[PDB]
Amino acid sequence: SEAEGRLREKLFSGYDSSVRPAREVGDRVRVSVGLILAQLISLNEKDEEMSTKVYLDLEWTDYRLSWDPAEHDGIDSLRITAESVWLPDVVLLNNNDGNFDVALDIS
Amino acid sequence: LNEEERLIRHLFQEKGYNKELRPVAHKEESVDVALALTLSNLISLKEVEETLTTNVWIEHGWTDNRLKWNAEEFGNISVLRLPPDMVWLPEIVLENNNDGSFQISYSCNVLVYHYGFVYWLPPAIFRSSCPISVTYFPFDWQNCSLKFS
Amino acid sequence: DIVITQSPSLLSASVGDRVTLTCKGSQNIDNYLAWYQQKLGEAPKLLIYKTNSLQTGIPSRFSGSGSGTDYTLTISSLHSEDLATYYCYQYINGYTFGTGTKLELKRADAAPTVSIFPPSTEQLATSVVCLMNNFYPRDISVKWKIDGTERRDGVLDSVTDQDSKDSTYSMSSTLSLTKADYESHNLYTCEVVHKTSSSPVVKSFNRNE
Amino acid sequence: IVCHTTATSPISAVTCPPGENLCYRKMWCDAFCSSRGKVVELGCAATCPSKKPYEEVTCCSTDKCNPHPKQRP
Amino acid sequence: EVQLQESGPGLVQPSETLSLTCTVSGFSLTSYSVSWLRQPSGKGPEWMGRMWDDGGTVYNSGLKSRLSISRDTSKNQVFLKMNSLQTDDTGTYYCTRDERIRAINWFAYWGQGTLVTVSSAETTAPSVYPLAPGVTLGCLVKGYFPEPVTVTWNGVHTFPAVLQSGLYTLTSSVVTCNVAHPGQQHQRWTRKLC
Amino acid sequence: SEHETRLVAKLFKDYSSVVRPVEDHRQVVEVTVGLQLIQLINVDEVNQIVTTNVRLKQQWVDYNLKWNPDDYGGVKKIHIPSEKIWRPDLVLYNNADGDFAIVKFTKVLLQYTGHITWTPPAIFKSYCEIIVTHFPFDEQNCSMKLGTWTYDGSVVAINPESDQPDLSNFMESGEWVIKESRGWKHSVTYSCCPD
Ligand SMILES: *[C@@H]1O[C@H](CO)[C@@H](O[C@@H]2O[C@H](CO)[C@@H](O[C@@H]3O[C@H](CO[C@H]4O[C@H](CO[C@H]5O[C@H](CO)[C@@H](O)[C@H](O)[C@@H]5O)[C@@H](O)[C@H](O[C@H]5O[C@H](CO)[C@@H](O)[C@H](O)[C@@H]5O)[C@@H]4O)[C@@H](O)[C@H](O[C@H]4O[C@H](CO)[C@@H](O)[C@H](O)[C@@H]4O)[C@@H]3O)[C@H](O)[C@H]2NC(C)=O)[C@H](O)[C@H]1NC(C)=O
Ligand SMILES: *[C@@H]1O[C@H](CO)[C@@H](O)[C@H](O)[C@H]1NC(C)=O
Repeated sequence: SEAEGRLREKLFSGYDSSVRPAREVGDRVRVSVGLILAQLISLNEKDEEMSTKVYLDLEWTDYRLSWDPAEHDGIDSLRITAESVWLPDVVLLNNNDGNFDVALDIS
Repeated sequence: LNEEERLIRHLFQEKGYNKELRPVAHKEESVDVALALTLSNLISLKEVEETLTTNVWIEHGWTDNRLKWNAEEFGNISVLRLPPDMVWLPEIVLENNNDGSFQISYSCNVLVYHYGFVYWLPPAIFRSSCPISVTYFPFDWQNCSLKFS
Repeated sequence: DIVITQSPSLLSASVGDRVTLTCKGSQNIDNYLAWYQQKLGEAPKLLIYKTNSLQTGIPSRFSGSGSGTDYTLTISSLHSEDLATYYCYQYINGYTFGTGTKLELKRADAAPTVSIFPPSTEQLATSVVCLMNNFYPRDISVKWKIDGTERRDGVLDSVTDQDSKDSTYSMSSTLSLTKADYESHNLYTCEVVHKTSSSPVVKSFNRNE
Repeated sequence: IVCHTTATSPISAVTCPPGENLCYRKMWCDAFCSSRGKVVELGCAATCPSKKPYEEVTCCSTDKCNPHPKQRP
Repeated sequence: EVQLQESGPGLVQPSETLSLTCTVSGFSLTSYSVSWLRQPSGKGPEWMGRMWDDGGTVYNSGLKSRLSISRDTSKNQVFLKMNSLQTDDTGTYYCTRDERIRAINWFAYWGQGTLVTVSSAETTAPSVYPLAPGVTLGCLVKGYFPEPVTVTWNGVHTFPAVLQSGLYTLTSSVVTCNVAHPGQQHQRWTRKLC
Repeated sequence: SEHETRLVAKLFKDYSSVVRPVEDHRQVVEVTVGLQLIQLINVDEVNQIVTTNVRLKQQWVDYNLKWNPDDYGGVKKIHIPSEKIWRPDLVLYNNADGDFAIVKFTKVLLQYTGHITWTPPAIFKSYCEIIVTHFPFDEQNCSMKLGTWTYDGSVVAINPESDQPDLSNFMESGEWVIKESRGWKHSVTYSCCPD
């Protein structure tokens, strides 16, 4: 998949994943948060703790990750490992066990 | 001179292998991945926690045309064993796990064959959710499942 | 360190002969043995390393073989340019070099031109010299006898290399002794034996010119 | 008689010790039958070996009559 | 292309520091190590030490205290210093370029080698003397130092020099023999006693 | 110290941990394996799981890690991280719910001959067929099956260091007495592949 490799190399040329994608210095990144509940594992009344298996649904826009598909062999979407793009640090604030981040950083 | 080192240099340095790209001619193609599960041990079924613990081996199989080589050119080497970090992997996980261990336990070496077939048999210990039919206990039977995606 | 010995110490061969050299260690050298060629006054030249590998630009005449403790260098067809000294050495556990084997041209037997010169009158006023020219092979020995006993307590000896114009060797030895003892001794004799002869030969002088 | 044996590595043809004459081949599956096929055991015995329900056993008196499945008699 | 030239004082007295220089051509000292070999007269060679490409040094454990090695990459030279010399240090000294395979090293190219002689002796002229049977004829040189010595007659066969007490002697053969010695640019001719 | 730094640099400058450490790929890597039992931590009769603390000594020769001691001041052995070298991938086949392979990557001892000795600690939760008929006077024959996961016997050959496990460091259990121990090497041939 040579054209996909070339597009991917183009996008990340000079990309900094630690920097949020504000275009102007004052711009805000709007992030839509959804939640899909996969399994209510348990509720513990002694520990006042609810255990849930969920899928988050986070959506935003990063202007740095935009391209013209007609210039890149019609590639209309790209799947990228999450560690290499900027991710909002959305965490569960009221977690009880001290675990904030998601269980698996999928692409 | 060792033929395996020359073969690996040919495959990964010279040919410019990129592990982040699927082994397809065009993006529209889909990689056929073949799975089979070998059950090593049914460790336990905790009815109170509704948790099934199983030791299983997840045999993967797919074709990576980028890893083909002519055996006669490389000392008749017919199979090559590589760290899984080097090659593209389909990243198949236990979707209905109960504890958050989506991935395999041991990332064993990948076996690459000269005709491009890639064989992988990682062992894994899984704790899948298995809801319990209490009705006929102690004469009950249970219907657990493992869902891979 | 691993001790290394070579055999034979001298090898006589003729152009075109198959010739082979043996190098033998005291311990397992693990194929980490190399061969280099040396000529008189010339920079030594590496021929073989890792027991099998030709050095670049070396003629394919040379090939090495061996494993464990015993190794060989073989020349497929001896050329005149290949007459030289060959040293094996190992390099896994220290560096140790063999004594070297000298490769020399085979020749027909040549009898030594035995000659002797007396101590001159100047030597009396202040020793005999015994010379064995154009002999072959170099396997020879010489000694001094006088008054029915061994003589020349100060003697010395030397042998030349193969003279290319004749391929023969030449030897020279000194009947070195004290001038007072030379005057006291009534006579002295130089005698020598070799494969370059069928019988011993000797020459002598008395206590005067 | 001479039979193939799996006691040596690799399989080789060996004359039976005195008192044993029958060649046999035993094959059964294990966890690696997913790719490697059935396990193979070859040897010689004084009598046709017993068989577990999951073990195939064949017994024959001729020489070399118990080849590996990838080898011809 | 690849060449190494060894140079330095050929005659050195005991107890004073020997110094030798190796001049490298055809390669850069930053990519190839250079090693010094010693061959005592009448013995097989031995390894003394190596100038590594990284600029470090290593020495034979017996010679560790005596030897010092350094280089100048700007002029492709390698230097050797050695103190506390004795007569046993007489021999031929070679600098070599070393090949590598992983951590293993061996010698691939040799220099022409510089002879270093250690003796308490000092320059002297040959005491030329005649020899005659009373055809083969003889000529003698004694007590000259240092070598070489040049000899001519009026089929001439010359024999290698020998050391009687740390100074040289030589015999020659073929009436007058004419001898020259470079230690004092002298020349002389000796006629027979006949 | 400078000698050892130079040695370590020279060895790994162009080393590869992917290829097997043999001169020729048709050779077999001879790995010597020796299990040392430190403590019998637990026997779980209901789950049939035995927890033990062991040292899995492994020895093999790396053809590429030779050096000449006189080149480096007489340095005859060095310690290097095991993550950098090729290693046999021994896996506990009959693991119940523990780690399959070694996870504590201690340093190996590397000698000038290229001989590597690695003794990583591990906790093995081997599955055991517990027999409860004579409880509590029962004898349990629990076993540990160790083999290379991906390398086969034509590529890597493992040999037992000794006929029996090393119990010289064994901490005495307050509940069980080890009456007997023994190690056996099994070779199995499959109908796919005679060789
Ligand atoms: C507790 O439980 C454990 C299991 O969990 C159980 O362990 C068993 O213990 C018994 C003995 O107590 C074992 O039986 C032995 O197995 C040996 C296996 O050897 C293999 O290799 C043989 C060839 O190698 C020879 O040469 C090499 C080098 O030269 C050397 O390393 C080897 O040790 C050996 O000398 C091979 O012959 C052997 O054969 C097996 O497979 C072939 C074909 O596949 C088949 O024909 C055989 O029947 C056999 O299955 C095997 O591949 C074996 O060598 C050994 O042989 C001895 O006995 C036989 C007959 O009894 C004699 O012919 C022979 O001369 C020897 O004396 C013997 O068979 C068994 O394997 C263990 N099993 C396991 C899984 O570990 C404990 O016993 C239990 N303990 C209790 C209850 O107290
Ligand atoms: C590969 O095997 C064939 C025989 O199957 C043999 O002739 C050939 O030489 C082998 N190749 C190498 C490189 O050894």
